[PDB]
Amino acid sequence: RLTELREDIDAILEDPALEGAVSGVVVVDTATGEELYSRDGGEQLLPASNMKLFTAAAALEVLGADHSFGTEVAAESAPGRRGEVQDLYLVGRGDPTLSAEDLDAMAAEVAASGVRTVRGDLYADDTWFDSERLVDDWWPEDEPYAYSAQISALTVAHGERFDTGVTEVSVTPAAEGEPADVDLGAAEGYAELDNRAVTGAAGSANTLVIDRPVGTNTIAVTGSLPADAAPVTALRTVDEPAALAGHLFEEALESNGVTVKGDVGLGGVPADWQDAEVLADHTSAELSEILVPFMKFSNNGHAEMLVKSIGQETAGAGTWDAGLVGVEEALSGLGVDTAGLVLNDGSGLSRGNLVTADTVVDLLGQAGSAPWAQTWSASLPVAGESDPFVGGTLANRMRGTAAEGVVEAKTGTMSGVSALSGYVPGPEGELAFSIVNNGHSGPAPLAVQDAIAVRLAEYAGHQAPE
Ligand SMILES: *C(=O)[C@@H](NC(=O)CCCC[C@@H](N)C(=O)O)[C@@H]1N=C(C(=O)O)C(=C)CS1
Ligand SMILES: [Mg+2]
Repeated sequence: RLTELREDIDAILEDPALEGAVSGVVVVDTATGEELYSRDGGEQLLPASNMKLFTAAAALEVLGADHSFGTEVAAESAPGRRGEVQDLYLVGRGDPTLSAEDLDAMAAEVAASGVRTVRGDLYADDTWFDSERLVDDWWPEDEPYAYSAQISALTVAHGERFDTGVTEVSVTPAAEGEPADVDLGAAEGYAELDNRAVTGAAGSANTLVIDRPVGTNTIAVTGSLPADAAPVTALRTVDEPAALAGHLFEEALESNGVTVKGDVGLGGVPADWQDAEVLADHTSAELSEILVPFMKFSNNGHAEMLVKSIGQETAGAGTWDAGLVGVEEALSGLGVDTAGLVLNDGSGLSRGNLVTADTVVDLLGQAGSAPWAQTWSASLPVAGESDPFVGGTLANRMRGTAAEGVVEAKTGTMSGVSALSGYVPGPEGELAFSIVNNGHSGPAPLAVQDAIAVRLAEYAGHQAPE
């Protein structure tokens, strides 16, 4: 029954969508160790977001499924009878899921502890990680978009998916000929606005562009929005995430009765402070939780922030240089042969990352029997699942196929690079697969990937739901 499987994968990979593409395709039975299929299994290829497989596993080895993350507020000593302090410090230690509501709960504490006036300045301290915001080889033109957000120890995360280092922009039409109305979202009062957008007659054509020009903190909107259009929203990144955390904090403080009168900016706790009074603090959910929004939606910031967290754990240094050696070490300690690997970031954004399909599958079986196997597999998207927090980036793929509800896999797509790698649990054995595509001209070969994953589910003894 095994040559039929091979013949079919061989035919599927004949698709014209794979014209001039190197493809790495490996299938292995996790029970026996048997190699069911293998083509260019040792070719070194760009991973895109499949690299999070490696990061996620290392964060569980190094940090533990139990790990949470802290933020706090500090002044030189407690407030007194007048209710005054001098300077104040918001201090972040790598929480990738700090909401504006968390900032507000910490402002209430600062007030509930006797403060009524910050007489000096408010500072945002993100010194737990270094201030290298972007990887060397990320592309400048990409910097406005949430996947390319800058990297800090203190960052405010937006929405239920926890997109870090961004603000939501909204553009609402006026009457034909009047300017459009632009909201900066959270970055209101922080980011500059260059609004050049206009409202066009009803039913005309939407030509709206939302930008942050390279090396500014300006949201520039150009174009027309039709008078009858639905209002448009976009997530855009800001410069210096921690500075916006600070801005949002003084608003929170001001809202909870505390009256900040100095300015706002970056800076670390002075160190000529002996017994800093901590006036408020927050703790995130445990890393097993945080792994869900991270892995289902392929959050890049989470991945980088977990890398610099790993570098603090192994080496006292919140750095890529250090945390990437941390990831490589954790992978080794796990049983994975890392010869094929080049590690240049944790998210997969960087085109200086290299894996082989054999390596992915090694990790898959290694992470299969690890103590944390179930928390690791519960975070991988499941094929065909409607609910965004079960289906993730696979919710709209493979519905009504043998693979629906069954296949757990990580995705990842850029220009010229696409991958799908994960598990196929069945009666005919627990399978492990990795499809890595490099060099194609059209759209990503998502259908070729779905097609193989479905054949594998059929192989493992599955049928389409009807
Ligand atoms: C993972 O692959 C990650 N993707 C990206 O960051 C896309 C890279 C775009 C870069 C430009 N410069 C280009 O070259 O095209 C996340 N992955 C997914 C996913 O489906 O797995 C996303 C939905 C986007 S972010
Ligand atoms: Mg089924």
